[PDB]
Formats: sequence, C-alpha cells, structure tokens
Amino acid sequence: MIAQGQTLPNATLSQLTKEGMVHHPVLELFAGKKVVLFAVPGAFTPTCSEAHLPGYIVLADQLKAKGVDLIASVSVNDAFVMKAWGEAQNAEEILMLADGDASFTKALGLEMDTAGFGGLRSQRYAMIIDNGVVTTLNVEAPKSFEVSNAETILAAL
Amino acid sequence: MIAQGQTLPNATLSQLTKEGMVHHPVLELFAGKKVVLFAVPGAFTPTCSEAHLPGYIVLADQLKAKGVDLIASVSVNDAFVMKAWGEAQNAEEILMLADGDASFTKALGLEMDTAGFGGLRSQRYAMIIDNGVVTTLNVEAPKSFEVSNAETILAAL
Repeated sequence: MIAQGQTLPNATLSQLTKEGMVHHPVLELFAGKKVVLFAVPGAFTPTCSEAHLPGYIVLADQLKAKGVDLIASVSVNDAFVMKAWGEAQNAEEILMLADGDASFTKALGLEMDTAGFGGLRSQRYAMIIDNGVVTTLNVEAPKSFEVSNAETILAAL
Repeated sequence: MIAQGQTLPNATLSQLTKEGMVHHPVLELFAGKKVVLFAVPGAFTPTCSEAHLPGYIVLADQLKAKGVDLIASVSVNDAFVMKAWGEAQNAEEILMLADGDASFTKALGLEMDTAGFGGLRSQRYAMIIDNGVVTTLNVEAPKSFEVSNAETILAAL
C-alpha cells in the first residue's frame, strides 16, 4: 500500500455539482491544504460511528481548530450515491468524493473484495494529507481489533 | 472446519462454579437438547454492526419459544473472565462457556489468529445444535456484511 511521505496517486475523484459531474485531480483539490480523508467500504454501510461519517461530523470543529482545511469522505461508490449519503447524514462540513471504478483505491493498494455484497470496494482507513503528501495513514486491521477512529486522527494533529 | 450435518467433536469446555474451575466434554452439556451456541473473538470485545450477545439476550424468550433448550456463549477466554462478562451483560439466562486454550475452537476449525491482540481466538459464529448435530452453522463474513445474529438463528428455527 501507499507509504507515508509519498504523494497521493495522481488520480481523480468525482463529485456532482450544479455544473454536473466534476472530476477533481486529488493533487489539485488537496494542494496547499491539510486534508483529512477517510474511506469506507460503501456509502450507507455500517461502520463504527466513531470511524466514519458520524465521527468526523462531530469532530469536524475540533479538527479544523487544529489546522485541518478540508475533511473528505471517499468510497467506491458513484457520485450520486455519495451525494445522497452526505445528505442523509447531514454531512455539511464534509466533502463527499466518489471513486466509482475503484481506480483511486487500487492505486493506493487499499482495495478489498466484498464478493457478492458489492464487488471490489475500499478498506477502511484514514489519512492526514499535507499538500498532497500522505503524512499519516491509519488502516483498519479487524482481526486484531486495531480500533482507530477520528480521535486517532485528531491526536495525530 | 466443522460442517452442517456433522456431530460435534467431544472437546472440553470449562466453567466456574461453587466447585471452582470445572470442565466437561461438550456433549455431556449439549446431548439431548436443542442448543443455540454463539461464539465471539473475545469477552468484552466491542461490536458495531457484527452479531453480539445482547442480541441473543433480547431474543432469548423467542428462541426458547421455538424449542431452544439452552442458549450458550463461548469464547477463547478463561472461565473467570467469561463469568465476569456474563454478569456485565446481565446474561444470567445464557450459559457462559470458556475455551481457555482454544482446544474446542481448533477442534471445530473455527479459529483465527489475532496476533498481538489476543493470540489465537475464535471466529464469530452461531450454531443450532440438535442433540450434538450441527443443524445450522452461520459463520460471520465481515467483508460481505454477513452476520451471525439472533434473528438469523431465529429464522433458521
């Protein structure tokens, strides 16, 4: 998988705007910013709340107070589903990003096969990204109960 | 791995009673009964969407209504910890069983390595055991969001 100190893959993530589909080069979107990015295996799927959208929603103020410019949620889902999920969660403060063909996730080496559930999806992870460089990367290790969360990211700041 | 239709290996499970530590072959405990057995990776381990013991506690009367004689919970833990865990969850109904050296779990082929967390533990699974025969076996598959919860067992009944 990607290492700390490496620049993110020079790839895109998509978002639905009033302009239609926008494909953000992540290295442009995250340039000049301290960014918190977290991934889930799917929009609307269950994850310990502290480790995905609800956790980052309630910690958003504290994260921004410690210098985070942008908090973003990514998943192997399309941009319509990601928009709907943000709306359902009232994810005001969080940028919803779509990796619909799993290309960004595979470039990170953080894909996983869910077989009949949903095909290839993302592992759960969270990053602090400084000007496009991965500074902190925490990846779920479910068999050993490595129970990292938004607080883990807050403390890394 | 043990399979549906097979009879349990007569491996030992332990308990703490007024005699202190005691142990019995599992068929001494389960013969002549319809038993629901729920296994976890560890006592006091958290759940978010996975099956959990309080789910069996809430459905205990409905399980018994459908012919279950005994609801039991097993883990690779010792009997003092299993007793404490049962008390913490107000699980006086449920029989708390200890597989302290993982011999029962290994006999079933349902072990998993948790490495630095807790060494060798059990996968999360549930069984319906009719006079020693595993008539239903549901093993969790977290990557596909398949859970071995009490409702799954209730539907199998």
